[PDB]
Amino acid sequence: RQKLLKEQEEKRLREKEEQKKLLEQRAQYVEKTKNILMFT
Amino acid sequence: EGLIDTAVKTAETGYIQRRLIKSMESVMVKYDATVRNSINQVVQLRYGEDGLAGESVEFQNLATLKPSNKAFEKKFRFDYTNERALRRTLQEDLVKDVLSNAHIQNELEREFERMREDREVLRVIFPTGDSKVVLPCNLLRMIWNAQKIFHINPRLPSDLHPIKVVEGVKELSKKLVIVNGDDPLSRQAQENATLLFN
Amino acid sequence: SKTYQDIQNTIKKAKQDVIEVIEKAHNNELEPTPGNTLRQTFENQVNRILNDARDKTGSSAQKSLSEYNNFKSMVVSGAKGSKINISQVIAVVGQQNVE
Amino acid sequence: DDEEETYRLWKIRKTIMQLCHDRGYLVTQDELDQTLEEFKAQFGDKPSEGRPRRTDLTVLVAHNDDPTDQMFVFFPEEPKVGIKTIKVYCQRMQEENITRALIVVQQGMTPSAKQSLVDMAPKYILEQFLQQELLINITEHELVPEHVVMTKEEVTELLARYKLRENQLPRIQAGDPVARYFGIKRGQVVKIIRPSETAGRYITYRLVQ
Amino acid sequence: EEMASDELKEMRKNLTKEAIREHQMAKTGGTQTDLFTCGKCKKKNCTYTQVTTFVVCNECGNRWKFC
Amino acid sequence: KRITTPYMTKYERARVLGTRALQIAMCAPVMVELEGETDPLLIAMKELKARKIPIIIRRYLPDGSYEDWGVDELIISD
Amino acid sequence: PGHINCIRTHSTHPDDEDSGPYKHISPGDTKVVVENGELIMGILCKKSL
Amino acid sequence: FLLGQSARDAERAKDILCRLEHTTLRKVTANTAIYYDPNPQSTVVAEDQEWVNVSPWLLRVELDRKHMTDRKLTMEQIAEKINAGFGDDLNCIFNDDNAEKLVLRIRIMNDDDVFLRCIESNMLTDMTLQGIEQISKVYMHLPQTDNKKKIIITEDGEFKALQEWILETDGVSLMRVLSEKDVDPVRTTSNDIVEIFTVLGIEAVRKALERELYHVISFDGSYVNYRHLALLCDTMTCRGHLMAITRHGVNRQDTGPLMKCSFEETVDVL
Repeated sequence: RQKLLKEQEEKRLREKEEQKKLLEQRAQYVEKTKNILMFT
Repeated sequence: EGLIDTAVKTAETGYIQRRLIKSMESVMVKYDATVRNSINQVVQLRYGEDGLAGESVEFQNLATLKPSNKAFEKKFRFDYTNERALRRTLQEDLVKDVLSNAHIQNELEREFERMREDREVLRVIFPTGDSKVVLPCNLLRMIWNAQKIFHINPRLPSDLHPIKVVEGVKELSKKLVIVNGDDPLSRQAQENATLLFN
Repeated sequence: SKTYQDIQNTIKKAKQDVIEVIEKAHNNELEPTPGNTLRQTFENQVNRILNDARDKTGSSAQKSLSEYNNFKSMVVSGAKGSKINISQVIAVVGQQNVE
Repeated sequence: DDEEETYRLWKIRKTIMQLCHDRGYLVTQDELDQTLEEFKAQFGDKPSEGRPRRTDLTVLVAHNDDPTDQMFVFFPEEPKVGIKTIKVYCQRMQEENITRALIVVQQGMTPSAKQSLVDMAPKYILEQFLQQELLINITEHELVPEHVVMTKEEVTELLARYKLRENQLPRIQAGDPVARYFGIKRGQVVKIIRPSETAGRYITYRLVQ
Repeated sequence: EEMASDELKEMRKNLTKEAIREHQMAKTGGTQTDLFTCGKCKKKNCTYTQVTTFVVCNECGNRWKFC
Repeated sequence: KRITTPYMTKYERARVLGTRALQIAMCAPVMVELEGETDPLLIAMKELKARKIPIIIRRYLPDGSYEDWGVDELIISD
Repeated sequence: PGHINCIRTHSTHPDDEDSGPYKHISPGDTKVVVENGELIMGILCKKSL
Repeated sequence: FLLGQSARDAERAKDILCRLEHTTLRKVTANTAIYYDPNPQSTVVAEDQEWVNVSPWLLRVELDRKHMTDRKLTMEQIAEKINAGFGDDLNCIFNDDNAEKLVLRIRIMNDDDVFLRCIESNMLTDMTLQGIEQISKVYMHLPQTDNKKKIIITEDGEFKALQEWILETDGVSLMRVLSEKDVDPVRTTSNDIVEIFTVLGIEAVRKALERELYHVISFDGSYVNYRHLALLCDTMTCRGHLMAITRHGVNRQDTGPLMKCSFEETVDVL
């Protein structure tokens, strides 16, 4: 049962990694939309 | 009409065969266990993608393909809770071991997990559920011969601990080698080539 | 001598059916089967009727044989022959298609 | 047409995003599989002399491990793209340190344009794709197996393992649609993984040449 | 088509149905039976054709022959 | 550091039997007691069974290298 | 020769026999069964030889 | 292979088939008569369609109804196409979809007699009202064998093959077909080798060649071990390009003069 629990929390860690990737991609999109705008 | 068709076929098939033979007359399996042509250009890293002669191969069926999830569970899991079933199949000096010991239970669980993984691989590799497949050794016939030789008498409790089977299967998977070498690439190729048979 | 009666009856039935098909085609009742023209569907129906008749006749001939028969022994042993051969020899040859 | 044109643009964009992700450039999981409703709501869904006009939906994406490397995706309006358009594109690209790009041409560019494109090759890599060739993502097709662009280190490792000269490996011309999709160029090996019916899985290699 | 009268609409619907039916392809003939079990789908429905008895799966569509 | 298969291919076995038979027929010393037979091919087969053929096969690899195996070293298929 | 073991079906083997009873004892003497290289049931035909 | 809901119901598959089948004026037209009607309102023929809408000659290209319904077209799109293809040089006065006769009126505004003959001929021969080229006609056949039935793993586990509508064409376009919506872009093969080499890629051509070869070798019930088929496919697809087994494909390889002369072109290669 404890091993199941630690697997579950490891999956939670992977979910948090997904969160951080999403936030980084958004934080670079905020800058990139400027280049997209000035292009036209 | 039949005679005319026969004559034209006798005239055309010869030319077709001649061209086919002349287009691959130098391809051969070098001692490096690879198929190449006169220019030493590699055409296949292993003959037939497996490296096995076409003579010693027989049709067989994949038991773990196209089952029903429930039937697959109740045909390859080796439930270790029903001590009555265990007493019927294994002997008394083994039922207690497979019950008390937890290492055996974990090993069997891992075996079943690997079986499920192989089932998934087979389903993603052989779509349309075609059990009929070609392989070197006819395991069913081998087992039948073993039964008929050693007089197994499949009614009495046998003396074959499951751990013996697991370890033997692993050792045999190690013994059967196609891509010799301990390199990581070598081992990857070995597993890939001798995947389906495993 | 009874299988002959069966075969004759079946052949007469097939002849009558093909004649009826021809009558319908002549009077413009046979509608074009999908994917084919009127002539094509007419030919297909006639061919299917004849093949069904031949198969029925052959099946009757086969079921009318005796274990001591030699054609059947050779066919079942598979040494040389086939059921269609016995059907042609006894029941009926069939359609002579070309091209 | 209006609705059909919008659908074609959306499909082209989805294919391009999938292509960049396959190559390795980092992209949103959202835009990777965005539906068409949000596309309409984003641009305006009036391509016929309206907001969703070409050259405005271009996207710039940086590589995963190398944030300094990017690649443009242009959409020139000229059905028969000339040399002046690509010239101005390259001139405007020269401001940034970008080197790679991707041109989406309505119809086949004039032969005079390909000469310039190849001419600027060593300094600025740019390739072309017909929208008719982008409306579908081939790499998903059942026949097309899974490709993997290999790195030079592992290519050398493979050659040294089998004691085989790279000239002896199979060939695959750069014109191959899969080759152009992955952006591989001459002198570079591609791994191929096929489901083998007699061996489960079979991995082979092909050197571009 | 929406503004067409009732009779015209009925005629158009009949023509469309006839065209759709005609575009189809005739199904392969055979003697359907459940005495043969298809090994590709496990179903019993199937059709046989004697000429060697070829068997075609009904639902799964397994193709085989018996000599 | 030999990577060639440790079994004797049928081709190699056939050629070795033939060459040893020719050598015996050319009045060469045998490497096994003769039970009363005269056919050089039979004597060669007996020597192969007894693993006493004084021959070593040189398998060439595609690259150019080669490996020297002794008949009495690798396993005989038949 | 030897101790061979194999199973085959005769040409005139009714399909609706395995499902029903008499699976292991066929009235029509079909279902070739060979154990220890000894014919036990069935009639040999091209399917088996 | 249809992808959307059309895979189940034929009603929504007939339109897909129509849009993938090449249709032209010759296919939808019944009669075509040119008249030198001096005044447009004069209307030598008795038709009350020009006065409402409002060169001394015109084309009355009457269209068939059964064919037009079968392909499910409209005079609005037909007129738009006919005007745009020849530019703003004619004036097609289409007719409402209520009259019994599906008449039209093509007139030219700005040798001139034969100009109409030439234009009518070249449009009737080929106009591409709805569809693509190459594809002449398309069948619509349900699958009877597993080789074409859809297969989906059910949650229970069984495969449970599904029967879905599938189209069978008579041409080779592939590229323009896969782009069409409601068309599975993952299972729509082509049955052609050279076409796949220009669409999918060399590996895809190898796979398609293998499948075609296996089909044509197992059609008669014979069986050939897969090793040989694989070897032939690899040998035919080793140099990237599809080397023909003919003298024009094997002699191009840098095998050797002594090897080429054996097959063919003995004096030439030497």
